[PDB]
Amino acid sequence: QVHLVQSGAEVKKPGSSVKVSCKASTFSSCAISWVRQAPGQGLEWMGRIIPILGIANYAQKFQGRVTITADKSTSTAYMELSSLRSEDTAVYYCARGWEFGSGSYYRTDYYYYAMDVWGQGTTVTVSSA
Amino acid sequence: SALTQPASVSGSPGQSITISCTGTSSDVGGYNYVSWYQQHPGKAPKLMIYEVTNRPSGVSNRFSGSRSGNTASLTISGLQAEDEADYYCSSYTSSSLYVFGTGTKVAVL
Amino acid sequence: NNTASWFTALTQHGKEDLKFPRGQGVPINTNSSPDDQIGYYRRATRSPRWYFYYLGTGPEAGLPYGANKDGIIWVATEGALNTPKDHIGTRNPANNAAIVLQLPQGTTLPKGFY
Repeated sequence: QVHLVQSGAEVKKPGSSVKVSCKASTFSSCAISWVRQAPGQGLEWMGRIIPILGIANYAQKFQGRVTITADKSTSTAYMELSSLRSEDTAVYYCARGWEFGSGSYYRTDYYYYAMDVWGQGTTVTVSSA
Repeated sequence: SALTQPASVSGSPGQSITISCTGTSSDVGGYNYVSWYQQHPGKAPKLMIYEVTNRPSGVSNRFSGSRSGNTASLTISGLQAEDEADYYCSSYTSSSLYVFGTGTKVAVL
Repeated sequence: NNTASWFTALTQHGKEDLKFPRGQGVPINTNSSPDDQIGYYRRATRSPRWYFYYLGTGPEAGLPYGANKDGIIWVATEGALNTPKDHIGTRNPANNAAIVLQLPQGTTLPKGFY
């Protein structure tokens, strides 16, 4: 079984940035996504990355201040969120998935465009006091 | 786009109920990549349904998925107290992205 | 009338709509490499009939694998590369005859089909 570990909890101030990691205990053609959930609110998908290709797709609501990057050699992926503000207080998740797109098929029964594994969950809080 | 979900869901335990997840022509009714996830309060999301109907191994047949038009429906059968968690739907988009639902919290009487 | 399906019709004598679990439902072709064995089924416009066309060919050549449209159901074999199947194309009845439906060994047999 493949599980995901992340960077520990963070407490940043508005205007600064944050760089969380997502390590997997297969980093080939893997759709790595980051999801958000405001307290008492719903889930909100943010981004995708294929490591060996490097192409990252972002949700248009987040397109401009979030950046997803991959380190295929170390089997680790980073996420860089800048311009932090009060409304961005939420729990941040990472997850590993698979997408078919323009590659070859495998009876591995990969679950395409659904993230089958999830990390433990990183809590990012931004304050003033 | 936007994915409309029922805010809250509940029923007498042991029974079954259908939970909706609605979108537009190009996110749910255009592609066959609707997903469903469970998220316990305080725990990370967990998978039960990856394709519209397909169920991953290690998940009981009490979970099964279906889709009609642009409104997919999750059908939990024989609901137990061990299922108390959040339930979210997700789907692929023509914009080559993922979109989640507004959220459906559960409660067992 | 210059374009047609490489395979014969699948007449639906029953009331139940056609369905296939994952993997099964792909006619086999010895000329086709394992990568090429990927396509869709289209319900015959005007009992209903179903024709199999390879991915990127036929009346729905512009649809990517996995699209939702009434009358279109998708099938694929293991190890099938996601490419336009232009090197197979479609069948010209003037230059080639229809091929009998070549179902795989010991596959599903829904109601009405013998």
